[PDB]
Amino acid sequence: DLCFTNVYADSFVVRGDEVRQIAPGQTGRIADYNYKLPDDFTGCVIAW
Amino acid sequence: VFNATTFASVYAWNRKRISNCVADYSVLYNSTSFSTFKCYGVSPTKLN
Ligand SMILES: *[C@@H]1O[C@H](CO)[C@@H](O)[C@H](O)[C@H]1NC(C)=O
Repeated sequence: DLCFTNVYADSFVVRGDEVRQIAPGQTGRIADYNYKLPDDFTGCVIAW
Repeated sequence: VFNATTFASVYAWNRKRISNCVADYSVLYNSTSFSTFKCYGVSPTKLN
């Protein structure tokens, strides 16, 4: 029941263990050197 | 610690002691992959 503004979709492939690192405020090789998320992040994370 | 050949049983845990070191953990990135890592009392981005 909402209308969204400035919608972007980012996509990649990781291993199963490192899925938990795609979240605000994390550390690890993926969060450090590959992909980082803001502290004030509004959005959603999907993985399968 | 991590690479030790034999680990203890849960009823008799090791309880090792550490001191006089620098705690640089990125040296683990290449060798090991953790499925669980959670911290209490501190944020994982301040650990360095
Ligand atoms: C990372 O780990 C793999 C696993 O054996 C190893 O072959 C590779 O040499 C390591 N990376 C470096 C830079 O040594």
